[PDB]
Amino acid sequence: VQPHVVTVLADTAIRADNLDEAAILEARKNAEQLLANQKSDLDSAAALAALAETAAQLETIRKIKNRAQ
Amino acid sequence: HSRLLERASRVSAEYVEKFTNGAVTGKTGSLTALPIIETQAGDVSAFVPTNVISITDGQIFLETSLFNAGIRPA
Repeated sequence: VQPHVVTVLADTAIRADNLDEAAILEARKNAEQLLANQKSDLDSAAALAALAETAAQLETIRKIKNRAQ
Repeated sequence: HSRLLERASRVSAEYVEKFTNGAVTGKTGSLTALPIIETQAGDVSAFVPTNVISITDGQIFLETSLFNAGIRPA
């Protein structure tokens, strides 16, 4: 506190009223956890799956490059 | 190829008994074949390998990439 400014440094501050604000902090917890879950749901599915499928079977094509059969 | 590979078979005791006029009554004969084909760059869609694969009762594919990597037999 200073004569013209009050600064409150809080570890965890929520704007709601009652003492039961864990019941409203849980909403943010659940939302952020769901986002972090769906992210890893997209990292594997999109990136690591397709980018190995593309590199899987290239060699079978390059060896028959010059064949006249 | 067909009239060559089709001779490899197993015959019943009645056939061998008839063939030897009663000398070998008890047993049954057989003949097993292991034809060998070579393919060009793993191209099993060529003419002769396609014909031969259709006749036999199976196959055993040997791979070059597996052979170099140490897996012997391949």
